[PDB]
Amino acid sequence: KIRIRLKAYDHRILDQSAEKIVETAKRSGASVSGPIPLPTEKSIYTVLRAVHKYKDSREQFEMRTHKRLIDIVNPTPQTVDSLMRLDLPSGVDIEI
Amino acid sequence: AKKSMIAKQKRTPKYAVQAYTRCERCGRPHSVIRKFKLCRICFRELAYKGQIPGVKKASW
Amino acid sequence: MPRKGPVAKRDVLPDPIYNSKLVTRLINKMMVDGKRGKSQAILYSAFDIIAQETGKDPMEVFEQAMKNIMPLLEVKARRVGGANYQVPIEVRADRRSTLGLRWLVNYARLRGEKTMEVRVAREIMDAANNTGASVKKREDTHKMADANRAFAHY
Amino acid sequence: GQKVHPIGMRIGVIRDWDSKWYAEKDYADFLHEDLRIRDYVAKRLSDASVSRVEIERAANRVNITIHTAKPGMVIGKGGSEVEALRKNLNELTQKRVHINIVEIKRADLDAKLVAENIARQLEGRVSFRRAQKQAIQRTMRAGAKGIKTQVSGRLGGADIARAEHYSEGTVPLHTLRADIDYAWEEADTTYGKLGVKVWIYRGE
Amino acid sequence: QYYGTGRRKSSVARVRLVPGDGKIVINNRDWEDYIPFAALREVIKQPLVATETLGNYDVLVNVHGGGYTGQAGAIRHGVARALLQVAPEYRPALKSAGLLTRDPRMKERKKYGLKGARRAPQFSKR
Amino acid sequence: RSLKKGPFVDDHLMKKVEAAAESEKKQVIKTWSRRSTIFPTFVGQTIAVYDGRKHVPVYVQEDMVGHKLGEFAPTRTYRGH
Amino acid sequence: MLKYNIRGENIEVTEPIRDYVEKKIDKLERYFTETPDANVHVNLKVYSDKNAKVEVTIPLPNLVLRAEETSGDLYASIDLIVDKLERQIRKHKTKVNRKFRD
RNA sequence: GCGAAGAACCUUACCAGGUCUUGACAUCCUUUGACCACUCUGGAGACAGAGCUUUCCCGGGACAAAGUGACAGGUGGUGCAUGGUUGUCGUCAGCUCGUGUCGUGAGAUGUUGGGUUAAGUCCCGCAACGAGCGCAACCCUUGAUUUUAGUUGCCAGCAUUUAGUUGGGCACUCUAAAGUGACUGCCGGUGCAAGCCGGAGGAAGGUGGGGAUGACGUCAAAUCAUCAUGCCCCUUAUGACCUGGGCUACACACGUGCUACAAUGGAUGGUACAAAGGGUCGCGAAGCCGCGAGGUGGAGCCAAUCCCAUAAAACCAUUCUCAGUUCGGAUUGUAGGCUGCAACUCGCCUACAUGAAGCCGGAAUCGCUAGUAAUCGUGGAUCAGCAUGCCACGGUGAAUACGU
Ligand SMILES: [Mg+2]
Ligand SMILES: [Mg+2]
Ligand SMILES: [Mg+2]
Ligand SMILES: [Mg+2]
Ligand SMILES: [Mg+2]
Ligand SMILES: [Mg+2]
Ligand SMILES: [Mg+2]
Ligand SMILES: [Mg+2]
Ligand SMILES: [Mg+2]
Ligand SMILES: [Mg+2]
Ligand SMILES: [Mg+2]
Ligand SMILES: [Mg+2]
Ligand SMILES: [Mg+2]
Ligand SMILES: [Mg+2]
Ligand SMILES: [Mg+2]
Ligand SMILES: [Mg+2]
Ligand SMILES: [Mg+2]
Ligand SMILES: [Mg+2]
Ligand SMILES: [Mg+2]
Ligand SMILES: [Mg+2]
Ligand SMILES: [Mg+2]
Ligand SMILES: [Mg+2]
Ligand SMILES: [Mg+2]
Ligand SMILES: [Mg+2]
Ligand SMILES: [Mg+2]
Ligand SMILES: [Mg+2]
Ligand SMILES: [Zn+2]
Repeated sequence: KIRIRLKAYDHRILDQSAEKIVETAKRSGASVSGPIPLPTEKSIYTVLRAVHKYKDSREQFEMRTHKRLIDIVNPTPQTVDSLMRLDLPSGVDIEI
Repeated sequence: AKKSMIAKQKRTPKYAVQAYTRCERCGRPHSVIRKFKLCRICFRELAYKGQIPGVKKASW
Repeated sequence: MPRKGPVAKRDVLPDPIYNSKLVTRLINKMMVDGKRGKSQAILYSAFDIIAQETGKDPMEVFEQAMKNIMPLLEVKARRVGGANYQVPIEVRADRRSTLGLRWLVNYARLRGEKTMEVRVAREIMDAANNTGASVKKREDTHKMADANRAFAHY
Repeated sequence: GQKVHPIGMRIGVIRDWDSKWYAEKDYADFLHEDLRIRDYVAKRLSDASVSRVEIERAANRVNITIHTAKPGMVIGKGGSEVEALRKNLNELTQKRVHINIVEIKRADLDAKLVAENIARQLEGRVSFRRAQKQAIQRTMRAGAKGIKTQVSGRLGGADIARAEHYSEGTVPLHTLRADIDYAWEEADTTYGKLGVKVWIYRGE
Repeated sequence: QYYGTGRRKSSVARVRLVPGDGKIVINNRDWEDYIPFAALREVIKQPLVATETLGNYDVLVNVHGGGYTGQAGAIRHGVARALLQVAPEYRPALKSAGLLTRDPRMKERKKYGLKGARRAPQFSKR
Repeated sequence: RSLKKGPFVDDHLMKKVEAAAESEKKQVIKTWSRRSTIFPTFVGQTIAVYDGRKHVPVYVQEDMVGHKLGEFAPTRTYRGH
Repeated sequence: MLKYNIRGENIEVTEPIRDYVEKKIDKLERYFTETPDANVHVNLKVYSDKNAKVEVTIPLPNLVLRAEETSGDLYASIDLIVDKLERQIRKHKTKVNRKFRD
């Protein structure tokens, strides 16, 4: 009855950190569904390349954000403590 | 005439409509993005340096 | 100076009802701004007038209308030293059909009646009877080309 | 012809951007805090040959690591200069700041450190031709497969500016699996302003 | 059974095939309405006309996405992939008309400095 | 204010003429607010309105009610070519 | 009928200068017997070491006339920029006529 | 339709008037340590005169009160003094070096000659043998497919619901991580070899489609106004504050766009089909009101969940009947809405009425090779409000390429 939301700019941290939760959660809360790859949200920022003139020459940048989902059916008394103890590094945001 | 202008923008104005946005590093008024609060020039020069998280050059 | 020469050609799909290639190539010729429904519909209904006015065969009469306006000769001008000479030359098999539909529709717009529906249907009637503007222009091409028969191959 | 920034071309492809933190609705608030942190570090540690600084932010805690070629001034016998950082950063960060210091092995392979050592000689009235050549032959012993450097500006006191570059090795800019470092630095002279550009094709 | 999910442009068409009379069902709606053009109607039966099975099977279609012509193309690919599952003996017949191929044409991307995919702003000499 | 919540009248301009009803066109009013709609109370008064570099006097009529002060103080100085 | 347009930068486009440019480039009409009306782009600029520059573009239909000169004073450049322009009109016109006459 | 990804005040760099001189912005001086904010009066405001309070915390401090200095401040000049950044030839296939050799020498060779290629890409020959920057590949995206995963996504087979609704299941699509796949790989002919032509397999065949990627250099190309900076210049002002005006002028000339000159059309009624994005001092539904722009209302949503958000051309019926018109909408009078302290100079939208030029455009000239041109809608940045501009998304969807 517990859901986990994970977002990150780089999925390498995300996928590795997501796996850490899955192994730890099943230790106590064995009822754990697999991670769900929610759609990624992207944004573009086109910018004039020069300083003064030349509007025809531009440059484009992007920002792709990846999201995951962890679901638990039957929790355990230590499952919340296990989730609390597992502190993911920076670059990934968790949300219970 | 820019040090006076930056200081003027910092303090609260008479009415909420006089307020506007200015680039934090350099201080040019035109073409500022309020996601980063940088102008189009400081945004490019500093994104190359790998200091804006998430931002990368876009091929597609 | 550049370019490798021969290139591939587009395909044509067999339309229903009036299964033909000229009909499908005629629909796309008089279509504007990619509105297939507008251009296709006026052709299908136009064949009704062909049947009601002079009912022989909608598939036919249209046929010899094409084989009466397609040119046999052609002129491809070239510039020689001092003066430009209009060189007569034959017409290829593919451009034989292309120059027919274009001449049919250019002068179907200039006919001068209420609707394009009537104008296109009437024009092929005149061509099927060796009359009209479309037939007239082909004779101009033949008269000019055969007038310069001298330096045809030379 | 204008060249793309060699570092910027490789962000997220083979390397990783320096400041690595995630936040929403606090992006511009956090981002300009980092620009303030870097400005102070580059001020006090001007002579410590500091090259790479990254920000590691997690739940109101700021973690920063300093990559130094010569950490002896930054930490060591004194054992009290590094703690002044956390005392001189709490006023503007207002957050519990922890700082880490990391040795840089083979400091000649880092394009940042090579840049100012070339630069510092230019205002020492050293000829531009000698300064670049000395650095090129120093880095080749370190294990790099390529180096080319230029110095541009009012060159040697000349009225008309021009650029001069020296190369030996392999510096493929267009290759994306290259791992090429980059640095640009200012040489403050009494005849004008000079800039040095250095890029090194590292080993792996 | 006989799932032949096929695609065209931005359209995806999942088709399940069953033997029957020949009725075509699209989103619980008669196929005379969803496809108005008879010209667009013939192309639906091309996989069913190369092999003589037109009056033998019923198609249940749950298409979603793309323009009205887009579903017409995607449903032609839908039946052919499902029909090929019915019997592999039809592969040389359908391959001759190029019906197994999924068309690779997609609308391009706009480019900066251009008014579309390839349109260029008017050039003035002086 | 071009809405139901209007009209808009400048305070310091409105108050000055209000106490000038005793004068009854005996004093010129020197004001800068051009964004004030002309009220019925203003009728018969003469006001000097700043046109960007100086003050230009205008005598208020009945027909001028509902308009702005600046409408009768042209700014750009055009004299043909 | 020629229509002029002088882009005076780092200099003032005085009326005597305008008349000098207009009358000197106006004699080109004798050559090209029908000059279709077109816009002339003229640029003037002076350095710190007393050098004058003139650039002229006269986009006739098939004739793209250009010439750019650097000399001591402003008037010498304008008088010396006719020679570069007159050559191109004589070059282009006599190239067309004599070649098609083998 | 260039800096400007938003000029009503601010922006603003200009003008008129009204003001200040260690100053609007930082350091070091010295006494208190909070300093203010607010109300009233004169106020166009800046600012002038009074009262309430200024509670610092821990001898430290940052700011503030007070006058002084060192000093500050210039969007003032020079882009022919410069750093950095960018355009252009041009994504054109070239530009050089090490050692050797030839020549008195500048120079030459390699890089030429015969084939081939998109390509100094490759093969053979050769007084040359090799290398570097360029080309190609490595990167992203689209097109086919396997495993992992079923939520906020999907509904095969089901029972129920006004409605995939609810119960139920990942069957299929779907989303995203890891892999397979295209590499002249194979076959036939041709050639000596590079290679070339055709064919099979495949979703895809000859660098598949499209991007990112721009060599030595040329134009003393552009930018001292994004930032930095040598020299020169100003400093009771070329620095600083406020209100108002202007950057929106107008006999005219040029460039770039939007709308039209109608019947493949206008008007009226019904109805179907998307992709890509935004939303917390934010999006804003149902309901009610108004002809309308809009008003009240507050649901749900920190979002594969809710909102923006009914896609338009297209399709189906009636009418108009070739006219300056039931085409076209400029222009103008009146009455309104919305943002904002404020819409006169100078904003956008709505209702009624007025109804202009225009019936395909001279000389000349521009773009485009396939999901392209053409045409129709949609979204986002800047943004209180304001785009016919810019940057992206999808729907329908051509003609032609003999040839140099
Ligand atoms: Mg604003
Ligand atoms: Mg141009
Ligand atoms: Mg002369
Ligand atoms: Mg443009
Ligand atoms: Mg002002
Ligand atoms: Mg007080
Ligand atoms: Mg007071
Ligand atoms: Mg220059
Ligand atoms: Mg190429
Ligand atoms: Mg040579
Ligand atoms: Mg060769
Ligand atoms: Mg090839
Ligand atoms: Mg090569
Ligand atoms: Mg072979
Ligand atoms: Mg093949
Ligand atoms: Mg390449
Ligand atoms: Mg110049
Ligand atoms: Mg200039
Ligand atoms: Mg300066
Ligand atoms: Mg302007
Ligand atoms: Mg109308
Ligand atoms: Mg108004
Ligand atoms: Mg009306
Ligand atoms: Mg008329
Ligand atoms: Mg007419
Ligand atoms: Mg807006
Ligand atoms: Zn900036």
